[PDB]
Amino acid sequence: QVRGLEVGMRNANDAISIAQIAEGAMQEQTNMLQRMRDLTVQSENGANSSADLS
Amino acid sequence: SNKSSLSVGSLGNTTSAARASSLKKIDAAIKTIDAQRADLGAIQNRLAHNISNS
Repeated sequence: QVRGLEVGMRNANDAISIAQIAEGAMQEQTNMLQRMRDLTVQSENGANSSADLS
Repeated sequence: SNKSSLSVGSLGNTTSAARASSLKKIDAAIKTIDAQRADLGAIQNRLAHNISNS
């Protein structure tokens, strides 16, 4: 039991590592989506022309 | 981007039609430089996000 609990805590820390990497990756994706939202709101401007839209 | 690819290397001003033609080609050159600068700016923004994620 003692030895198994030691190895199990090692596995639990491995799981925390995986979750932490993935969760940190999703933050930059959120950031870029916010930027695209601003660009889309800026497209709704009756003074833009086709070059500005491009 | 140089005076040969921008078509501004042989402009005249001695006749009415020559002035009209020169005006159109200068405006077109300004447009193409704007497009190139737009793409380089997009690349720089992308590289900033990528370095942050790394």
